[PDB]
Amino acid sequence: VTQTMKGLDIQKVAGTWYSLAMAASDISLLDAQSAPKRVYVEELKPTPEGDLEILLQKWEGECAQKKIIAEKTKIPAVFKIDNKVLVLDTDYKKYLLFCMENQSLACQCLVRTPEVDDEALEKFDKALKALPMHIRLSFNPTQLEEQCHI
Amino acid sequence: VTQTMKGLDIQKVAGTWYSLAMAASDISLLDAQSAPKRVYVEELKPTPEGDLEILLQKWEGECAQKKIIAEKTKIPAVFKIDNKVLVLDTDYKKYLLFCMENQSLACQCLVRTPEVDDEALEKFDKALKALPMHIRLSFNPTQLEEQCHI
Ligand SMILES: CCCCCCCCCC(=O)O
Ligand SMILES: CCCCCCCCCC(=O)O
Repeated sequence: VTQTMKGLDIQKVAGTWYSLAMAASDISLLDAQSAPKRVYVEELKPTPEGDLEILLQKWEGECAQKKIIAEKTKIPAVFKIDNKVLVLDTDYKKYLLFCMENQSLACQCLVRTPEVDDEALEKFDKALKALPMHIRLSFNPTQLEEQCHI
Repeated sequence: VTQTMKGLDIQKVAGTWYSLAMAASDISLLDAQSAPKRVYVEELKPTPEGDLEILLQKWEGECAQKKIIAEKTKIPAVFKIDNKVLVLDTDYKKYLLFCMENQSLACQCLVRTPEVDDEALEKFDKALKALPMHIRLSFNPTQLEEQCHI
């Protein structure tokens, strides 16, 4: 994965996000509701010290609320977990594209509102032309308003 | 779905095909190995009377061989089953794009050889820009040579 947000302002990505689309390099990373990289983002909480708290949801027969922290690195756009989180692109107000790397790649197109942003899905597809994705999912506005996008 | 192969020669699509990519309007149509529209095409056998026998595989804990017939209609590119099969495009020698319609849409990019044809995946993505797909899958060359793409 050869794409990062130059000049990322991590502060400016705080608050509410929607997992509108997901892609991964193996079907099994996303295929089931229980699939390991099937995580829904609720909110991004950047610490004062420039780390990133992630509020998400994960189905494990329960939609479970889950709080994790991604530690800063020397590169503004890359963070470590427990496995790396890369930020590709964000306009801060509407969309944010990110990938998680073990290679067992998974990327999402986050958006601010429970709507289908065709502009943001274009960029996300463009950012994935380069990657070896074998499963892509997207969620309708109804499903975006529910726990675990049921 | 507003795209059909004008001037389809059904005879010329006979024989060996690979289900390289799949897309559907709901995740549940493709998400599991047991998902209803998760069918792998083996061979296409057009009858003398212009019908289409489909040899496929479907996982139901067994990869099961399955023989079905799609009856001709007034339109060369549309066939009925038991639910319609539409043929979008084929160059006969390398690729064939088709959709199945109940609307619960599912489409595949079939290819002749167990290889990743980037040209055919482009056309297939172009034919799906128009459709309300929420799950896309693709299979590597190894998986194409196995029962049920395991
Ligand atoms: C910059 C936004 C990153 C979103 C982070 C999602 C990471 C989930 C990790 C996990 O699978 O437990
Ligand atoms: C023209 C090629 C069409 C392929 C047909 C695949 C239909 C499978 C129907 C079913 O789900 O049982």
